[PDB]
Amino acid sequence: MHRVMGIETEYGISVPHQPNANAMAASSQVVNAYAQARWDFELGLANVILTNGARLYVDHAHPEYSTPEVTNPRDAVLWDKAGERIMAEAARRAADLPMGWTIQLYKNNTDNKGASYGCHENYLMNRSTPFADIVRHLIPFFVTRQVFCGAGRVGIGADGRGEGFQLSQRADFFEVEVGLETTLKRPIINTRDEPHADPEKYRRLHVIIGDANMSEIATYLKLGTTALVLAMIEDGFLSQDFSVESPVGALRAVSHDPTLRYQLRLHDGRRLTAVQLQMEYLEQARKYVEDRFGTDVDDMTRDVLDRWETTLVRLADDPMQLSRDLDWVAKLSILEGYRQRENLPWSAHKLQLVDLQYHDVRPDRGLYNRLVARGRMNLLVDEAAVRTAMHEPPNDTRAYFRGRCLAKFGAEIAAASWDSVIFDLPGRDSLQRVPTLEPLRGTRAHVGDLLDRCRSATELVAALTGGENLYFQ
Amino acid sequence: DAILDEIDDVLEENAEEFVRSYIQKGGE
Ligand SMILES: Nc1ncnc2c1ncn2[C@@H]1O[C@H](COP(=O)(O)OP(=O)(O)O)[C@@H](O)[C@H]1O
Ligand SMILES: [Mg+2]
Ligand SMILES: [Mg+2]
Ligand SMILES: [Mg+2]
Repeated sequence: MHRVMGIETEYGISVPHQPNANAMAASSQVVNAYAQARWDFELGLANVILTNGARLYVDHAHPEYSTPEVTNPRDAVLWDKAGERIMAEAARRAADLPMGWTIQLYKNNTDNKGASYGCHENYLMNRSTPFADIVRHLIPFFVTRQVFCGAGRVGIGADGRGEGFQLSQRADFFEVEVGLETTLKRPIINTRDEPHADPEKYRRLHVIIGDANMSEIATYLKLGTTALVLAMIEDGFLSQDFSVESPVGALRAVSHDPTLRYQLRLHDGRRLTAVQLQMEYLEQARKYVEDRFGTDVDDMTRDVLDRWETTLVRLADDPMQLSRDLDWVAKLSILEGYRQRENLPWSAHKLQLVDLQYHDVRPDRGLYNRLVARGRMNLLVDEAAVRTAMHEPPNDTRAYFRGRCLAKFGAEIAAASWDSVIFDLPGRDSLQRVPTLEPLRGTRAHVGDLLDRCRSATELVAALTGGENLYFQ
Repeated sequence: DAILDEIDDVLEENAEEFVRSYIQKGGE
């Protein structure tokens, strides 16, 4: 499987019993206590590039981790999980700062009181794909993919005043079909197009509707199935009309029915549950891959299709058999256990606590992490590779050059961003901006041996000068 | 079951205070 992608996650942040604290200061402590060089923008909040090519920064009063660019959903899972470990370690380091704050971080999307914060997916696409096709084929997919992407939420309505359990944290915060907003009146399809790459070639699709997931299976499916649907849209393969009546209303109705029986009303007259509509996308994805590649499918594409179908089949049969794979099911299984054991109504405060603490990044206190520790969750990657991904970049995108430069020549890196690395060489009047405009250049295959040989940043900039249209574009 | 005892071991103290105090700034 091959599509440039990345994940940004804004973390919930709590600093109890510290009247001096505010969210901006706490978020800064997290970013600053972990680490490197500063962000090249080409009020400046704390903002750092890590040696794995990721961005760690304060955004909207939350600490945010944005993965390096990766090429496939398994790598998306791996470097996104490295982000969780980085957050947990950052908070631990922040506790040793002079202020001494105990900072709690949550990989979730809401405080259940009316505030929401974002987990964004980014996908590189052909600029030539017409946006009206992107919108009309992705809205029904995004309305329904929460049946396996949802992280679960206790409380109904943006303000949480309705009693009950729902599939997704984000659904109640979405209000329109298409638009620019990310913090209010949120659109199912966000239209911002900032590829940090050649805008004549590329669109960057900025997806904001998904819940942050703990489960590696859920994140894998979220990114992998979306990438398969994007390939279909780019190629004009989808001839059916999947559009639904009142898609914002349907997003909320789907989330609010965890029995998975609510029926969407399609414009073409069909009436399908969210699981049924997802099965229609999966069947077209299978046909697309068969038509294009035959049995010559790469193993990851086959695995995404197989897991997508197996998940939808089990969801239609009995969703609780997925308690080792999906976040909302794993969470619901704990919630229903307490409801049974203690005769709790859905408004009980203990259920709100389980809903939130499921996403605590601490290995010893977060409930998802406790499930993993007891062997109650299926994993996609192993912990040794996660630890390696905290400090090493992917080999097959420009994040390789970015992260390895910081690791090897960090003292001489003035700044970096997704599309540049800026060197401060000793004796040089000026800064040297090395543009990294192509996401699939600056990889290990392009610069790994060069970086190996160079013993100084001055040697590297000498080797790279006049060679920008070789190494990076 | 056994897993509800593991969860019980780690749940935040002062549950109602914790939930009421978990108030976030809006993000994206
Ligand atoms: N050309 C590209 N295509 C797809 N994803 C990209 C591209 N360039 C960067 N990304 C990814 O997009 C995300 C950008 O994160 P961030 O800097 O937080 O963006 P934003 O401006 O949306 O807050 C990262 O996960 C990064 O890996
Ligand atoms: Mg961001
Ligand atoms: Mg953000
Ligand atoms: Mg974003």
